[PDB]
Amino acid sequence: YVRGLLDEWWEQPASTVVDWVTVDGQSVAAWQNHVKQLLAFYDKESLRT
Amino acid sequence: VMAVKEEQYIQQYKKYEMLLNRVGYTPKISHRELVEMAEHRKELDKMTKP
Amino acid sequence: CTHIQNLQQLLFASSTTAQPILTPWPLMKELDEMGKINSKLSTAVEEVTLE
Repeated sequence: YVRGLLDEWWEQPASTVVDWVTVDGQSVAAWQNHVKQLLAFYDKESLRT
Repeated sequence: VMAVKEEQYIQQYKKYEMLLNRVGYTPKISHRELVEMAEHRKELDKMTKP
Repeated sequence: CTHIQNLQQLLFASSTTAQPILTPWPLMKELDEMGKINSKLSTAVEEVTLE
């Protein structure tokens, strides 16, 4: 099982789950626009007036 | 100092090897369809370019 | 006599390193999971934690 030659030595076995906190921004990239619709659009509408 | 960090990997065993290792056959994308999702269409250049 | 002549070759070659290394020699080959993994757990409190 060649792919197991590195998994154990990560302590936390997954290579990117320890990175998931840093990778979380990339996952929210779909929901980043929702942040734009959440407060920034609310901010935009108020200042549009 | 190990002990405060020895309390994670012990229960991390029952977290990874039951789920991820399964998902190659249930996902038709893994080796069945995504291997040609684009290749159904996006490799039209094999004949649309000529 | 048969012993004293062999102290430097059979005893000292072992008694120096048996209990630290050769006695736990089967445990020595899993110290590579100590200095690199489980002693790194004591450092995993920061090194992967800060990340």
